[PDB]
Amino acid sequence: DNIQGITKPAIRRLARRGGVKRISGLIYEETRGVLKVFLENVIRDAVTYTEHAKRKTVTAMDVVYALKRQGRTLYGFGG
Amino acid sequence: NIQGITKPAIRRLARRGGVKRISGLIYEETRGVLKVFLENVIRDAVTYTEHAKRKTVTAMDVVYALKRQGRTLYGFG
Amino acid sequence: RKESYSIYVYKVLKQVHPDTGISSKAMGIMNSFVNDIFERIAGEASRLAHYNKRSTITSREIQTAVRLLLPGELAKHAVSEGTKAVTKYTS
Amino acid sequence: SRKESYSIYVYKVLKQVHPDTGISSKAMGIMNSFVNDIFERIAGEASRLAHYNKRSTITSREIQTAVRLLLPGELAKHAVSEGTKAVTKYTS
Amino acid sequence: PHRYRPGTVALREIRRYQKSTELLIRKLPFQRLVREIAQDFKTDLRFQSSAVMALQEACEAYLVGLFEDTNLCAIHAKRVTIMPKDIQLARRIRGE
Amino acid sequence: FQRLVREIAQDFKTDLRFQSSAVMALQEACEAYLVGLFEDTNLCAIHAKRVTIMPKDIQLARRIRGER
Amino acid sequence: GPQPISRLEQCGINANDVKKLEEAGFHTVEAVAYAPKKELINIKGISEAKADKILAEAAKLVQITTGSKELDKLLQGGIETGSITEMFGEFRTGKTQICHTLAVTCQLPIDRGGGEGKAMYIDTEGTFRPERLLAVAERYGLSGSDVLDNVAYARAFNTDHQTQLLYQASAMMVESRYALLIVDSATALYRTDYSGRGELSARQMHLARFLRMLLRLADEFGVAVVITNQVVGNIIAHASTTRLYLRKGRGETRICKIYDSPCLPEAEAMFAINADGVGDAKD
DNA sequence: TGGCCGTTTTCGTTGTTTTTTTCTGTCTCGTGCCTGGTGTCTTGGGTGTAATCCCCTTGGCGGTTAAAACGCGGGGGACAGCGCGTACGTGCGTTTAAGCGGTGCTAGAGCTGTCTACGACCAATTGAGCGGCCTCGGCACCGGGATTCTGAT
Repeated sequence: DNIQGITKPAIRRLARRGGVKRISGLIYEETRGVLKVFLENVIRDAVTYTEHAKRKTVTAMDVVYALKRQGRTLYGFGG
Repeated sequence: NIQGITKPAIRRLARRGGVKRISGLIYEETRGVLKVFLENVIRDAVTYTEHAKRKTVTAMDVVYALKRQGRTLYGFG
Repeated sequence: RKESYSIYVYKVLKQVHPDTGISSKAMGIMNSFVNDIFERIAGEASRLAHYNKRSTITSREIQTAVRLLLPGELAKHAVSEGTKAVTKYTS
Repeated sequence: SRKESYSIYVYKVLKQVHPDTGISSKAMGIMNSFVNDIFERIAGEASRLAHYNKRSTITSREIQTAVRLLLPGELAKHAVSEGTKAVTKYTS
Repeated sequence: PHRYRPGTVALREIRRYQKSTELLIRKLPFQRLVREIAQDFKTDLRFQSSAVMALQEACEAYLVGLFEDTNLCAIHAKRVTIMPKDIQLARRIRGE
Repeated sequence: FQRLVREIAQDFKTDLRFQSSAVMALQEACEAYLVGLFEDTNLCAIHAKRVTIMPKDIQLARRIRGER
Repeated sequence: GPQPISRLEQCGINANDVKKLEEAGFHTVEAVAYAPKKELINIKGISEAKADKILAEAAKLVQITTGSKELDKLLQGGIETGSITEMFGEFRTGKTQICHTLAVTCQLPIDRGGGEGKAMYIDTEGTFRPERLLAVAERYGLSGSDVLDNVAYARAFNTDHQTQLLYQASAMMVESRYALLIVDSATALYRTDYSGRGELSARQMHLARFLRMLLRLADEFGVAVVITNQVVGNIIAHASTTRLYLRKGRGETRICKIYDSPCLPEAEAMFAINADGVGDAKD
């Protein structure tokens, strides 16, 4: 049940950075679902790369490749 | 020439898009949007044409432009 | 000359719908489709091999690429067919 | 354990454009990510170009066309200027 | 004399054009537009017939999809009429 | 967040380990994604002449993005 | 006996996954247990981890007279309980008629060549006739109403429904003693449902699971497994213990032939189909 | 004239910026090595160039008809205003677990060595696949009756 670790005030802070001034009570649970889906998709691909490499350790590069192939290129974690 | 993309044509496109009612200001807006789209694709297509040292834009030139813009088109290979 | 998948698409079509034909435009779309999926899978396999400092693309890279590119049931059935085909071929 | 990167070249360029400015390790990592990313985009497009035209060689022409396809507007023009100048100077 | 109420014929047209696949923009003006736009990139160009048809299929598919999203934006604002701001919201969220 | 990542990853393959920077990479990606989503969501709320974001705003933003 | 899938829930499988297994048609821990991982994974809303938890916790938890004397002699006294006996023959040879008769003869005393158990008729072809069961019951002096009371009936509409009724049959066959399970036009739904050619492996898999369930029920309940096959299969041969070839003699009298049996000779016996019964041939 | 209602001031508050001092760890430089890049020479094949041919793009004429343009009436939908009630923002006291710092161990990433299976390469063969030609049947166009559906009553 760790998705609940994505707290209401954390989601509020993320929304604030996104420019949001007011937030419906139902947003938080909604956000959690969305986040979980996103995470699942990334991690699935990442783990796939890890498994292809016959490793037991997910590397930063595994994640970077997953993100890249999902059209969400991330800078800063190569090498 | 952009005005040649007429109001009833844009209406037909909107109908296929499921639109029931249409503001009068849509048409000009649509034209601007169309122009931008066309420009981008054509700019790339011609680039391919020029690389091949041709003076004729081919269907493949267009297909490659569309593909590289994430708008893959089937049927013209 | 100028290659396409037309005859193979037609053979498959005859397998699944013996009395059904296909228009020229539709066949063009099927050819576009096959080339597209070929490129996606081959490209991912290429990257898989590169990431792992391997110079050979094997059926394992194809399979992993399929798992990455195809959703759910399509991925499972495709993996099943590829594996079956390789097993029938090997002997 | 030898790991290559673009760090020293990025740093040399940095000293060219901002002589009294430094850069954090994290920022340098983002720059390295950037160079590798653009490398991949350009090289890949060039590969596709050579393939489309039944050429077995990627030349500066493929690089240039790839640059024109991938880069926006003035950025593309400026990049093309730099590459062309570099190739002609190299040839001499 | 008979007259259909506002909306009835619109809906009829939606069903009609979602049922069919024919191109909805006239051939010759589209071609004229394409050649005009192309001229500002490269001189002396010619076009394969299928190249212009390719551009038209792509353009019309793009506009229809955009109108779908635009319609969703209009309905979101409790309207049934699409407006420029709907298009602009759709294009902003698409990353255009 | 780390616990979240490990739980989810473990439901794909058991006994996995993580490089530290892998989890940090995942967090940067997730937060950037959510912040952008909240930008679009906010635009949808404002479009509907509201100042309060609601689930339907999120759903519209994601539908237009092609996520749904 | 059975191990209803309810007990799997106390092992710590979540209840939603048990509902998904029942939707798939698995209603016992026995059902989940003797299957590989992939069966549970293909079910909607089931991951590989849940399938591994299910299999692990499941592994923690887990002669009937034909009433024709000539046929009984051909079979050495009647069907052996605990095994599948296939009778392949042309249409109208009496497969359905024999099934209706057996649905009652199974209820006959063992001293009369029965199994002293109730019958199960799963129909796929519409040929189920309670009146035929009543006629056979009054013929052998069995209560026709009790035959229908000793026959739980449901028409399988498709192959999936055909296999799913065995799960209901498996749970239902525990509550009452049965001796006969009838699947009429058992192969017809695999041709009508799976009518395409690319889907042949699918009907073969579904049929394989169906046959395994039939054999399982036979060994569990000591019941006779009777399936009727229209020949417009050799897979049943390894599964079926005795293959009987049926052909029509004119009037209502049928010719029976053994065309494969590892134990019974290829041989023939003559019998008839009478309003009351499937009954000895009277030329 | 006296009493109200509106606005601007201010003082108290208060978050946040600014500006200075201590520290600290991470960045900027050195140096040793080693392996990847540069000079030189070779072959060979891919690309550049020139001629040819033909197809397919461009341009023009004419008609004709369906679609576009335009006018107009009206209705319904956009939009502004208003009321309300409730859900959300703000603040405060409590509690909860995130964070940080140390320590410990073992799984597993990563590197090296060896060798054998496996894929590149190459020559001869040939049969699968492609271009071209022909034909017939699926589909399209036409037309006319049936059914549906819409709007006024």
